[PDB]
Amino acid sequence: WVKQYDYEDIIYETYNGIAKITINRPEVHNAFRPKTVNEMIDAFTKARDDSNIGVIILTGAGGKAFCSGGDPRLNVLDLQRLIRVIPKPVIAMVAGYAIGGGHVLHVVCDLTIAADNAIFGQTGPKVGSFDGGYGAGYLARIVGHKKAREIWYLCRQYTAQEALEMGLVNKVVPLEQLEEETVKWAQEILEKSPTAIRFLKAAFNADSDGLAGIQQLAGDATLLFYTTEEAKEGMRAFKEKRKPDFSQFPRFP
Amino acid sequence: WVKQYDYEDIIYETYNGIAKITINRPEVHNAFRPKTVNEMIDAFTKARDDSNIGVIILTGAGGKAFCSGGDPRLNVLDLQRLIRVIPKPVIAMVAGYAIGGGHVLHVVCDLTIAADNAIFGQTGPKVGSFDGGYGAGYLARIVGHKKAREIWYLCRQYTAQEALEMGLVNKVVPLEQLEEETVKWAQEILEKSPTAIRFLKAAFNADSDGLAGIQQLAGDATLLFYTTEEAKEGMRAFKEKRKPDFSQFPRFP
Amino acid sequence: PFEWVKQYDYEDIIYETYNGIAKITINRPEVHNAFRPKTVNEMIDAFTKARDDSNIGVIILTGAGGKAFCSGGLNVLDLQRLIRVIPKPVIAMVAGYAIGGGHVLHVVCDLTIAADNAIFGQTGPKVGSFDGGYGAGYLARIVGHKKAREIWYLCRQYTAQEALEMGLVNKVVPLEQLEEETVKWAQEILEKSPTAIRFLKAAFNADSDGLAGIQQLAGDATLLFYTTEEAKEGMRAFKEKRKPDFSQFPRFP
Repeated sequence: WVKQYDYEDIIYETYNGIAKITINRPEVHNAFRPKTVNEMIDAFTKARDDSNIGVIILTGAGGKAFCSGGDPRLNVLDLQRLIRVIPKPVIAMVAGYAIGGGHVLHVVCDLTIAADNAIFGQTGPKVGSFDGGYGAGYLARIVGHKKAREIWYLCRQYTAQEALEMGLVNKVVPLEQLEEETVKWAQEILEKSPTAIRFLKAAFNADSDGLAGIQQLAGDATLLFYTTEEAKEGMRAFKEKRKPDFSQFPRFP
Repeated sequence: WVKQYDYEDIIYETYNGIAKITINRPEVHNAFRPKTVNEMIDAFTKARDDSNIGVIILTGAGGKAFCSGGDPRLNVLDLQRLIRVIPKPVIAMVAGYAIGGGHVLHVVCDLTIAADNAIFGQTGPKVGSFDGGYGAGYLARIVGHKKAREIWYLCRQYTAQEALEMGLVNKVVPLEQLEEETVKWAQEILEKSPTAIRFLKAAFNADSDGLAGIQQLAGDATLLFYTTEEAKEGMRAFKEKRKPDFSQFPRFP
Repeated sequence: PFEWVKQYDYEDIIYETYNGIAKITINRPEVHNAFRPKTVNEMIDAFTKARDDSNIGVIILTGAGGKAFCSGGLNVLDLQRLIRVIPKPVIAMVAGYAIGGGHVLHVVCDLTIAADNAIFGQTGPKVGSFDGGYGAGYLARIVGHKKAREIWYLCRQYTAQEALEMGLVNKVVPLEQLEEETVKWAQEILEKSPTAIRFLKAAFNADSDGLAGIQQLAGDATLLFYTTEEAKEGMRAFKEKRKPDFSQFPRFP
């Protein structure tokens, strides 16, 4: 990993197309405060524009904590949306605690790889808080409504195996092989058509986000369209102060 | 448990913040007729209005039947909606049969704790009936479309263990421990912030019910708003006949 | 046992009927039952034939050999919609490979019965393509977003047992008993109300297809309504050049 920029509350490194973002607050079990969130925003954005990065990993430094949520601007919501809009798969690498806002964060990541020591759960109803956005509805679109309501109403803790069984995480491995497996998964992704991946991610987002999700799927198509010759004719003619000729191009039943 | 009002087909009892509504027709496996549904709507309404009650348990009497379903009018549909709109978590405590209309009832309940003798399944297609509302789509949002379509199309019966494995119920325990476990889960919820829970339940309902769901979520936000200094300024400035002063209060944002 | 009656003449497929059951077999084992425009067109035709045959109440889709259901390839998009609009349950009988477009086909079928040798998976981002329609959102509505995004991003293969465990298929049995089991399930559906079934299937589709799903659900309501005295009066009165009298029919709440 090559430490790429200089952050305070987190760490940003890269390697062979993979970008890893690490919350670094083991003292408070990698909890997040307004500042550390803003840094994650900047970092993801950095990875977003970096055409050499095709996959992103999110993890905690502790070794026994991924994130435990936060310590009065609700900027994590902005990060949740960002993680979903980035046209690149985001893998949450979970070790130890993934609680509260921290659990919602691993939830919105495309995939989650957990160490056998990982602990999952919400805390809101206990400490006077709640995430009724992706934290509720999207979670229910992963584990189903009975389990999602259980998770929020009782605020119990769930081990990796429990998480795996309910479809909350994609895989569980010993703590010592966590990053090894995660990088393995990241590389497999780096071998696929990047455009085919961004389109599917958008399609998955459109599944639950109405027009917001359609803006993403339709947006990507607009991007791809500007690539075609047909599209070129459009702005070419505009510049040439003439009427464009699309008949030159084909249709498709 | 302390019994209060006098219902004929059901029993209403409360205990340290828990309201337990019991369908009392063991001779027909706690199947429901218009009368018993009307009373359940009444009882659920009483539990709704009791500021001491925070969780509601729904169950059947006698050990081998939660509810066998319906014995014109289809008032259970009104009950399903009430169950979902009440700001308090409702737990289906299933012992034995939860069939047909009865199965949909345990389904719309937030959580379900089942005894090892519990039997699950739909019967509509067999007996000339069907529930394509929460009975279909919502069931699919718990067990998945493949499993949900299987349940309705073949109308087979499922064990408690099979129900657990597909995510249909939250927990399974021997018949002798059912109520203790259910009460235990209820008390755990009773230790949480009532407002946190109602907002979470509304958000979950908003995930699948469009505007009807948003009305619940937005409505709670209004109730909450009425508790602020900002809103009261408007109410009083509407009682004092003077242009309200809102710049007085902060922006978050 | 079962003697299928081949009923037409197709090049890439085979259409046979037993007794209430229609079976459509992709017959291009040389390319692991991969489909080309023609085989898709032939499937559209065959499914349409099963749709109009009032003696068919269930449909089976399968691959010719015992090592492939379909291995994949747009007009297949029309097929997907057809399989869903047809008011009869469709059962994918999977032996061997169910990959790429072939995996989506089994996915959209109401139920899936797989042989222990069945293999499932997507190959979109590997072979240059993707299915962001039912291929993504609907799959997510079966196995959850975490798993669905995993299936598409890594394009790995999944055994019959792994597909069962994640709710992707309904049942798994030894290769030699595949049809026997499938037919068994089909005959169970056949003894159910055809009308109750079509309404539930329509309701399931309405769960995720907005106005398109509602068109199907309302459409069946319309069809039913036509066989009522109330409706016939409106018709009769129109033919008799007189104003209708619906007062002779009961209101209901």
